[PDB]
Amino acid sequence: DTGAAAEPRAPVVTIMGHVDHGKTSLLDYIRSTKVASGEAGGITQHIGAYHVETENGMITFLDTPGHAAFTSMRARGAQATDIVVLVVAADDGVMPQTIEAIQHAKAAQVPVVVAVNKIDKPEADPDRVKNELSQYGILPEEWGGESQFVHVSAKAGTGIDELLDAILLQAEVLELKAVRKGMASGAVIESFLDKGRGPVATVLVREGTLHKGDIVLCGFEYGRVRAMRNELGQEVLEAGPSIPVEILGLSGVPAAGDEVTVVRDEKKAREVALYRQGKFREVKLARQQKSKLENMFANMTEGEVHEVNIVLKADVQGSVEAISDSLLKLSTDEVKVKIIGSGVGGITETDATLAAASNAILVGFNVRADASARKVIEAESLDLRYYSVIYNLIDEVKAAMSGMLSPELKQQIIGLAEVRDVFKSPKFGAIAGCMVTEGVVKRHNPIRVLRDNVVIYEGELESLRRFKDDVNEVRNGMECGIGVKNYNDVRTGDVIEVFEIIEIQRTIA
Amino acid sequence: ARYLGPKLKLSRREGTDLFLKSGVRAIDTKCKIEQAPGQHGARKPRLSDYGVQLREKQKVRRIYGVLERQFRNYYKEAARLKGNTGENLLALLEGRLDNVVYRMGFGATRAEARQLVSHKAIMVNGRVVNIASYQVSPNDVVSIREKAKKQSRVKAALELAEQREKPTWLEVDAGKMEGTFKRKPERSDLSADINEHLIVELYSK
Amino acid sequence: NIKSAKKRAIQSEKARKHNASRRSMMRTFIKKVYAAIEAGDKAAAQKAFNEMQPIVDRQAAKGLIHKNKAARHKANLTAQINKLA
RNA sequence: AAUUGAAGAGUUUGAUCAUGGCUCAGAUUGAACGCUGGCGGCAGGCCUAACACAUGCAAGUCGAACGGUAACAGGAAGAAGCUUGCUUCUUUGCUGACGAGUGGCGGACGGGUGAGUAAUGUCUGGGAAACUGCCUGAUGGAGGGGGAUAACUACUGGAAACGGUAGCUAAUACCGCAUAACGUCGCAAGACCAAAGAGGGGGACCUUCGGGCCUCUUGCCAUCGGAUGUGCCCAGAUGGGAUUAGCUAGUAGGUGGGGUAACGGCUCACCUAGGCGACGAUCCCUAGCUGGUCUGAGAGGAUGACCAGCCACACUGGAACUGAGACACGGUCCAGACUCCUACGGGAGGCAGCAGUGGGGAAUAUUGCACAAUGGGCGCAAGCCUGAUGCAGCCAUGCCGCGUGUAUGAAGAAGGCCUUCGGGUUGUAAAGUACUUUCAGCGGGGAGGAAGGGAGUAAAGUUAAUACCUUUGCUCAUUGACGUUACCCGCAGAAGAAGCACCGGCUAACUCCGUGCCAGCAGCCGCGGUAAUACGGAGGGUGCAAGCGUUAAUCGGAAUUACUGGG
Repeated sequence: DTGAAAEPRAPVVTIMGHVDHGKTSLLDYIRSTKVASGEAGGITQHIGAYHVETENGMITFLDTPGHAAFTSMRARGAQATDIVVLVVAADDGVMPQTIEAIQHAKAAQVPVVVAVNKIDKPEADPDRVKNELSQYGILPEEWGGESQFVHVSAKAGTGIDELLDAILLQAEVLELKAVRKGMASGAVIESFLDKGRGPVATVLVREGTLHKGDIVLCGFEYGRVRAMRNELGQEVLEAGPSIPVEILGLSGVPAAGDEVTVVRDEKKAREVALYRQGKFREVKLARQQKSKLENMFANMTEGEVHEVNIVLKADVQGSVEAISDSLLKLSTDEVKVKIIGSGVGGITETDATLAAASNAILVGFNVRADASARKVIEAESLDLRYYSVIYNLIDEVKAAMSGMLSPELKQQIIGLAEVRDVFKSPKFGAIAGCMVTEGVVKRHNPIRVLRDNVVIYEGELESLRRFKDDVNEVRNGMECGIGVKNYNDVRTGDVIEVFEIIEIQRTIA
Repeated sequence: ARYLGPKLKLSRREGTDLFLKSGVRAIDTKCKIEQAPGQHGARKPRLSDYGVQLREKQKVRRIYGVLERQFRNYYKEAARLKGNTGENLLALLEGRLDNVVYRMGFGATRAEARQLVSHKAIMVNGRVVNIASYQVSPNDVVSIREKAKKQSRVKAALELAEQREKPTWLEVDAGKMEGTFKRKPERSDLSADINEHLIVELYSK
Repeated sequence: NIKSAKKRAIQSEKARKHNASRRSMMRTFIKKVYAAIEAGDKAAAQKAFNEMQPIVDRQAAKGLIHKNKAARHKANLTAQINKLA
């Protein structure tokens, strides 16, 4: 605490959890705002922070999905906050997805309080949940070391009064003393791009009083703050020690899930940023060196090469880094899928230019095209998708890879034929009279001319003649003639095997 | 700005001293005078027509203590003047304040003279002047200031001030620490030391 | 639009409707003068000339029909009638 | 005081002399990149998408033109609870005022941009048939009346924007009449056209005791003039192309009617049949121009951001109104593209103003401060407004100043490097000693940009009026945005502050080691296939400096399109 006049901060609280465990609903019930979990994708596909309207005190809440792509994002929502609350259903048991979200709470060493969240439902059992989490090192209630359990209903929507008291009680039992009159610091929740207001970021400030004129350094981002904007109330001039506030007017997009610190002077925070650009060039040269020594090759070792390229822009910068990792996860060896040029925010002229240069699918999350992208798209209409849900995206990249995949495998006989009585012809050299002994003979298929397990001669069925005329097909028990260009090699009693080849089209999984 | 290196390395390269030491010793002893300016430098006296032009340019600049851009500014200024361009060049080079301080002997070396003009000790016509490249004009009284006059810095200079050159293009006192610039330096004061008819040619190569 | 010149917007319209009404009466009278000139009744032409002179200078002093135009009208419409008379 | 101005080298051959291209040394830039960077002064800083834009701000102003209380600040009367003489609360335009509104003037200026535009434009020099706000000098009037209407009230439709129905009410708004030459139209006689009041103070007469009326200031109106401003016309000059050679129906001319502020095919009707064209018409491509800047010995060439003059444009396309002046950058209408809001019915927008953002591109900046100063808009002044302007922020971009110590110091220290291993060099450099402390760092002091304006006094002028007001003096209060100003004084202690290219020839500056025709260098001719002065590295050396180098760009050199000045 820099100003030494410290007083308890209002509490920063995070929530993790999944698949409508009241999971959106609980926050909306606590804010009393009646969003009513009505938003796209069932439950949310990205992080958010909300400072809330409550009594006796005030509290801030953070929420992210815990789903399979969001591993760093749910870690970044965990690692900053004062208190973590972990939602669990009352229906029956605890999911394998939930104990992983417990692990992100334990690995970040935060004290935890929990709630049974659907107890008014008729087939609910809170005691079952209590016993099943008494099989794990989650600090269970009473039988274990007591992370306190609360029994309330968020899926149906019935208070929750007790949970609000419990969250306050843990924050009162904790020591939250914080500078209210000194200097400002904090972390960036989620960052995005506005096309009238510039690159922006929602930043939670840990240390109080971010002022109107302050110089800020967040990672490789710098600036003097022009204005501060919030969803609880639009116009912010001097901030608290526990609240998210949008900042606007910066050089690029500041990274989500890391530290903003106010600084002495603007000139020095150019020099630090240019040192951090040098550090990003050290991380650039690290990622350049790694790919060559991992498998010798620049890209693919074996000759059966297939790849897919994608060009990706998410609206939120925390999202772009997390879901791009999940699109490189799903790949097989045979068809390799790779990102080229990950963007943040709206599609632009140069983004469409990269997928025009080297073939790739151009996708954007809630992101859509703008006029200078449209200019490239109307010229060359590349694969252009602005999207709905990430699961369908993970399905359509897999579908693209599956279409990319090499297609055929099956080799099976159509017919077997025996040769007798050679003739000579200027069309093909020799003409082997044949009698088809088994199966069907068709005009163009591969053939194997064999005697006693050696292939005497090799080819594709060239001429199918019956009696005196070339014909499309012939079936067993029938006189035939055949000759192939540069065939002069007839031995009577040799056998032709004509064979069908059948495609299968493999599908990546 | 200033050179900031071994003084004698210039003196061996240029081929005589620039008076960057006291004169007690070291024009014949500590110096290796013209013997070799660098490690292989024993083994050559041959030179080109560009090199004899550049060497006298460098000699004059290393005497007066000025950089190529500033020295070019003096050459351009000498060019617009009526009367001889080489003569007005050498007049502009001689016309410096730190040079008049060196002529008065208030600074023993040209570098100590520039230190003395820098450190706020000098007054011209009762104005103080920190700028080294001030120019001293006809009927300019010049002096070291009354407040902290004649310190150990100036006092050490005044002994070798008593008997070196002491010529007439300044009036010299050095009792109360002053001087008066009446006549300009003229051609016969400083020619033949420098190939001036050559130096004025060189910028049209 | 954005600034308080919504006042100047209503000011020009009202004056326009005022001036247009006087200009309308001015022209209908000048054509009913030129009717008599086309008719060739020199007395009814001069009577109509004696009708227009006050009104043409009166609009000229108001200024909407304008001074040197008004004088050129009285000159021009003179030159036909004092051929006819 | 004003003519002091012009260089060549390398390279075709076995060698030479010619011809002749190519290449370099120069200067310069609204620059970028690379590497490196201490402080200060001054100048300059989107040349890409005339691509699109969030949020804030960019011209309003007069109560001394007018109804008015919507303000809200006092006062008074009165009605009232008392503090008992005052507080309190309803009235009241009484009074300092002043929103919405009415009327007048300003909004047509400044600012930004270079799309279109090859001349209709621009520049220079001339001209005739013209108007010209405000602003000044001159000569005279400023008489007498009338009708509306918004605001505002009472109803009423709307999500919102934005309205509807009916009465009432004023004016320097609006409309009649009188009055009218020196003015307009006419040959003349004649006909006809204007008005507005407002404000300050005051003896006398008197007043429906409101002011009549006097006197001062100012505004209103007509006319002859001024200077200014703008329109108009003509000549010459002002990009490129002949693989653009034929081009013109309102075209070219006349007459008459009509039209503009005014000349005028300006536009009609009618008549005639011409006009332009090798001195480059027409068409196409391409472009804002000049005073100038840059280069150049000059002659010339390139270039037209900065700065100023002029022109043109203001989401795309077109038209008109208002007004002195616009066919109007932040006015209007309509049409179009496109963008947004919404209760979904219906509504809203034009940052090439200043900031600022997306996009573009190699690449060009702070969502700052103030009307303190200058210059504007309105006003009588106060005053208010002023993103013009004055300033600051950011950037080694350019120009320029200065520092990063000075003197002594041989045992010519060690180390490094070379070394015929004799020594040489790096190098008086370091080290050491003796000194100085600029500019920074820190603590103290302090110009000018401020002249004015305001208020109070006096004189003088004025007047029926010691009035009353202005002018002209005096005196007293004051008036600094930048601003921790420029600038000065005091202290500690060499402390905080040097890098970059290049070294075969050109071209100033040389060896050793490694690699071995590989890896690489190259602006040019060229270097390297184990002893590389040309690669990599080191040592040494040279140039230049808070910059250095490369690249791109233009002129130069190039008498290499040759007038000066060629074959």
